Amino acid sequence: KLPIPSPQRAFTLQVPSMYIEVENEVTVVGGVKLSRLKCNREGKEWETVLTSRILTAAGSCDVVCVACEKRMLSVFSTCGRRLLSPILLPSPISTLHCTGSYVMALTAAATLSVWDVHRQVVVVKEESLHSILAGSDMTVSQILLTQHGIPVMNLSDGKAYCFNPSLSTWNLVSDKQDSLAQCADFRCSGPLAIIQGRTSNSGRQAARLFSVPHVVQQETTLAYLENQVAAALTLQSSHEYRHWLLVYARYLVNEGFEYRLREICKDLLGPWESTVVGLRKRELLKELLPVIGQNLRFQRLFTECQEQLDILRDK
Amino acid sequence: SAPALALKLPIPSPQRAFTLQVSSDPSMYIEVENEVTVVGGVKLSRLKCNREGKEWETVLTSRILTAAGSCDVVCVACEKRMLSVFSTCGRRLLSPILLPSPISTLHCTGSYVMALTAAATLSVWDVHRQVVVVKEESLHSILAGSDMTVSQILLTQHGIPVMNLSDGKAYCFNPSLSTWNLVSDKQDSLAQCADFRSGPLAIIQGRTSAARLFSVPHVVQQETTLAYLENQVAAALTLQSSHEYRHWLLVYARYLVNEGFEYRLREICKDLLGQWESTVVGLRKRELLKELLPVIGQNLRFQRLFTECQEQLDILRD
Amino acid sequence: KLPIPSPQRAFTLQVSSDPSMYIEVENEVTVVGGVKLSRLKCNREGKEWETVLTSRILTAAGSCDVVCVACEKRMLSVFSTCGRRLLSPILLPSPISTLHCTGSYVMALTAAATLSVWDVHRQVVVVKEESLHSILDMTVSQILLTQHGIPVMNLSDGKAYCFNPSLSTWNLVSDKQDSLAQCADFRGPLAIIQGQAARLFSVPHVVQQETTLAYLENQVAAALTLQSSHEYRHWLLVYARYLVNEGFEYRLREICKDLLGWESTVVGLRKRELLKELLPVIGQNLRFQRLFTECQEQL
Repeated sequence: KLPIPSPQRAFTLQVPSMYIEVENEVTVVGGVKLSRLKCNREGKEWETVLTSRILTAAGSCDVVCVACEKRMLSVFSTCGRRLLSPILLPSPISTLHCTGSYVMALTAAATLSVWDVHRQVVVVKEESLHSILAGSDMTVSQILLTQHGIPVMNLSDGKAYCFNPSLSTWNLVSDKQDSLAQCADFRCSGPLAIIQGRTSNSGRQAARLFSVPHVVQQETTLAYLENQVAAALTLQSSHEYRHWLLVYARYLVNEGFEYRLREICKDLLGPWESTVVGLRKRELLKELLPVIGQNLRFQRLFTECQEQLDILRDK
Repeated sequence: SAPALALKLPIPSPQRAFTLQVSSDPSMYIEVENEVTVVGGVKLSRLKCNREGKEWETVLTSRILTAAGSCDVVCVACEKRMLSVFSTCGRRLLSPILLPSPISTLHCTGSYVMALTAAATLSVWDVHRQVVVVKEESLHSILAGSDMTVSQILLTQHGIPVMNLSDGKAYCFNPSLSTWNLVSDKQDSLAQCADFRSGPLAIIQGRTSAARLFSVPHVVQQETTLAYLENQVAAALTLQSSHEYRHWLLVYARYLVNEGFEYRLREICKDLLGQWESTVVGLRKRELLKELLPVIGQNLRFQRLFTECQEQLDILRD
Repeated sequence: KLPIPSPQRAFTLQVSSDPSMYIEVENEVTVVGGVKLSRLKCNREGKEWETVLTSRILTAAGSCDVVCVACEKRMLSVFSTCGRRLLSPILLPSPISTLHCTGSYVMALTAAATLSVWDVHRQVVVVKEESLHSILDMTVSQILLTQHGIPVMNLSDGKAYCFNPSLSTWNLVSDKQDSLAQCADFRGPLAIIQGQAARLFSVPHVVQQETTLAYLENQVAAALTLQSSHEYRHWLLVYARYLVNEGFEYRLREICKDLLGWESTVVGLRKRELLKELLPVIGQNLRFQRLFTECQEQL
């Protein structure tokens, strides 16, 4: 189970200062007991009434949402207009979280839902967290909801899983006890930085291992860098994806891994969806080409892309 | 550890024959005769369909338990948890669909087929587009705490299921949000105290056939009126009922203007005059905003906002 | 329920079949930092790539497009044909049992007999965690995986069910014991899954006509369910010729209306190129001259 917020006479909750006040069953109208939802944001205050008691609340710069007694979920605009019909959840609410126009409800049954209330679509449809934690005695130490409506569970053992909605999977994006980052020898703001944590302030070049042949450290470094690219992808973190894609590409250039390099260049050139995490794949290519060019070994690859880019410019 | 007892939806009994009036406007009768012959060891059941004196028929390889039909489709549910869907003139449209549990009831509206199973799951398919609309949603959430019944069941012309419960509550399933949504509630209705100036929502509510409050200050009646009208607008959107959405949005905007709800009507106008869909519920939003600006202009406090909206709108000569 | 592969020190598996594509796994070979590494190696034609993983590989699978591995702690990783990790490791809800890959389609069947299919090229799920308790009381047999990512399960009772991703359903596309094929009288993956009729002495001709109708309509719908495009063309036009020859006018007109115009394509073919191909079979019957005429609508 999960702790269910107990009924109260009234309460206040904070969240860019803005807060929520709730007063339950303050008045009666046509036989219907009313509960009040007040939102104090900057200078302006809005309010509204609901026909059942408010158990918990959450809000963002765009959205206020409220979990009420009869397993009901209501969502209101930045200025207090009801956005959606009340949502019946299959289990009593445990916690609510909002990020932008994304609303996340975690129920007492340990299931997790995420809606995009601006677009009026589900993002994460009732994902059990048993399916993650399994027979292991772990604990979801934290839970974050990104600006894309992507949930991330930081577990007690150092592993972080985030749900990919298009793949409909939980995906490992950090494992502090099996990280390859200290081994990784190659030439902060976003989500991936925050989840992994060692992104506090540590961009130090790593040392060559005295313990293993060079090829082992090369493969550890490859694997680490491809993990970072992949992870920024599943997290849909556009800026982090660009950063790691460029670092990885530089490493491929400097170590001479031609097949992986040509492969990503082909994928970024197309002949296919022209975008990844909302970036133009060919603009990403065009950003990599100078790095490719600084190594004479790839002069033809650099040239091929460049020429195939110019032909693309001439519609 | 299983419950000693768990209610289920009932499964139609095997019958040798039955007929069923499945059509109204184009009146349509369906006849079923089960296990009437054998070919190659395979026992066959017959399905017959009568529409306006024209008659088609076909055979199935298992007993037909129940059936439904519209102007567009006829579908049958059979033992071994199979569902088959046939065109208006009798052609099988899709492979037999394996249901997760035995059928209980079938409904059709246009090309939408809805199956409610013994396990109390609900499915809706658009057989014209051949896409699932509602994927095996448990009815447990809606039924827990009820009196074990559902008074009425609608499948709207956009394939949305609506459950009207005896306690006055109606829940519809929204396919995009993927939620059960409360779109009506006669007991907790704010409608009787709301003071302001054929569709699905109209049917679900008892409303197709207000006083000043003495006990509370005027602001409370305004807030109940606002909550009610927002509920109506949201309910119409959830039902994807376009005429009713436009109607309630227009009443709601008139109210916001009358009582001077500045920030709410600002928000609504910004949304209607725009990552932005030009459409809601199959309507051109800017057209609706144009249908507002009369009402908004009718008030002095919103002169600036009417001017700005007719401005950026008239900038559509470009 | 289903069996889990047991840990090994090393193993090899031929995966693809276009060239000899071999895969070699060496579990926990070296330690970088405190991290034990397992090696993944892939040989295809003359080319060898490799990479490391941080947990032990339990089984592998692959195709001309991808190699994927299932590891301990219920993890699933996917790599390009150059050894590049394509996706973050995927947490399976239950330990793996088997893996299949067809092109860029990856299918996991876990020990809890739940089945999943991902399109790793487009990065979308095809089949999201489908239990086989429902589709299975008989036991299972061969599991196929088509080139559009459709799962197909042949069961021990002769029935095959394939999972349509759009309808999100299990659909019956073959049933040997109840097959209407032996008695039907008319003159890709569906062939593979399924495997002149005498006239019947024991039933009236109308029963064999309806059985033949239902069989052909089943074949059309099964090809359309399997997304097998050439089999759909074939069976549509065999069925259409049965309709023409036997005089079933309303089914025929209906097919023409649909193919005329509304979605403009079917199973990746132009719905009007099909009307073009079956206008002449309509034309060889005098009774349907008007229909062959009424379809002369061009533009």
